[PDB]
Amino acid sequence: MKIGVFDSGVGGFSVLKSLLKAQIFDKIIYYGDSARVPYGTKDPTTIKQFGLEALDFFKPHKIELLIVACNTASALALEEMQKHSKIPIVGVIEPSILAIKQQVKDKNAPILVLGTKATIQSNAYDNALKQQGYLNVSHLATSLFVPLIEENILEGELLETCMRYYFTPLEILPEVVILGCTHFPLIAQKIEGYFMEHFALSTPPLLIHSGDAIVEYLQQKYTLKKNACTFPKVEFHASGDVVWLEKQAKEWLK
Amino acid sequence: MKIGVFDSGVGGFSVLKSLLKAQIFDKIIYYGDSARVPYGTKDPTTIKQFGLEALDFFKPHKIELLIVACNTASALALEEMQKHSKIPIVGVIEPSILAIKQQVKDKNAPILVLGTKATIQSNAYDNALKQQGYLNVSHLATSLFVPLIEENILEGELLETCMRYYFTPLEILPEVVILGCTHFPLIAQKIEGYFMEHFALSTPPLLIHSGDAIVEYLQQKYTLKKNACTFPKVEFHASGDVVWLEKQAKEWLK
Ligand SMILES: N[C@H](CCC(=O)O)C(=O)O
Ligand SMILES: N[C@H](CCC(=O)O)C(=O)O
Repeated sequence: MKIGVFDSGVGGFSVLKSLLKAQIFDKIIYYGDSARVPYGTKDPTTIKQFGLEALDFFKPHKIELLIVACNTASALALEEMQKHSKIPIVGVIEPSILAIKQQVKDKNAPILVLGTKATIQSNAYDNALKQQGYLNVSHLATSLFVPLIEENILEGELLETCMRYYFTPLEILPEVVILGCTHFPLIAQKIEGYFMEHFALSTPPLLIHSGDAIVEYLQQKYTLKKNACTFPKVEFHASGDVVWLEKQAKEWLK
Repeated sequence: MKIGVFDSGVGGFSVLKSLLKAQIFDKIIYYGDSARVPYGTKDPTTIKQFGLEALDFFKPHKIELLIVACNTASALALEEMQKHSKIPIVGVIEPSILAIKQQVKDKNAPILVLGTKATIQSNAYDNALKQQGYLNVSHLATSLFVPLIEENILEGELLETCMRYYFTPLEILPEVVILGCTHFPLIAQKIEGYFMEHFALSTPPLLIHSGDAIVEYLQQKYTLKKNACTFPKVEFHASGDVVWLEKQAKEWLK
């Protein structure tokens, strides 16, 4: 299939990375809305409209499946996009719920959901987890991780202080942490290192990566063999400067 | 007299606050492009197009003067906006140069410009300063101040760590710090405090507030009577959820 990948900006490169490593698709058209990014600090009406405009972008490109790599667009706009599309649209929330069902059999394990403000206020993850019977779920909007990560603050005292800022109030020590944002895989080890240090743990909590979860969902749903497509055609498109977005792709994808 | 104030979002309330305090205008139409904020991390082509589109927003409003409160749009889009406009457009860069001309007679005084990445990259402040003979000029993009301030992080260790991140390499004590971004007034005293601590001063550098500069500039250019309009009509418009933007106004204007 010819696939589209939509994100608000460059964050979706963490999903594209998972897709590319799996070698499942031969043609991928990436579109990042880099003129208007971030979505996570904005309101549901604005985001829903952005999702619908992403469909208009892809319509002339005759894609067969659209991945919404953005957890924020997945949380707020996916249902409206799906109603307006004749092709399947797969977001990054449900695949992570499926991944949890498969990897977390104890329905009382403390799960911590991390995302943008918009993602967390939508309760998309809370509702879906409760529907599957999970009972011990906390959510946390770690808004400032996004701009720190885009400024390449992936280590150091600034990142640690920002983690302290958001994590210190936590009541429950999570056993599972959902990276419900495109950006957060880039600090996954730091988040693991946080909870091991400040809680004297031997093993980190289990982290759920949205890109890895959607690869697995897509392999199951569409019966897609891995390592089948070694030299895919990948095209990059952007609402802001595409050269800027391609330079970021080089960094995020290598 | 009926004016417009244009900003990427809510940062422009720092300028509106200055305008209201002066009580010189009767009718103010504020427009924040809150669907697309920020501008500071984006590219010149995009920002220029955002500026031209702002002119379209104000057409039905019959304004007689447009203030570009945004330092980023001022640095990148002002000239094109002015070329396409039948009304005067006033940005926040030139009024701050005038404030320096008037307050800083020693042309060798060291000046530090703070702003978004786009503002600093444009060199608009350095070029304007050179035009008046100020050649001892340094500049620093302090990108993360914008999202910190929008998250209401105006004090405490997270802000101090962020200031340390940007300021620790500074070796030249500035005599003047230009707050070349709508948001930076909300942490002005913290910036003053930092320099006093870091350079061991008994008195901080002089800070140039963009909003106060443009008010003074406008008072001189149009010979407006301060404290004339005590009960102005103020309208808020936004590309995102205007209720969200008005709520922020309440906080910023208090
Ligand atoms: N792509 C977004 C993060 C950046 C944004 O806020 O737009 C997400 O996955 O939530
Ligand atoms: N209003 C912008 C700050 C926020 C943004 O980057 O849009 C400025 O004055 O530079």
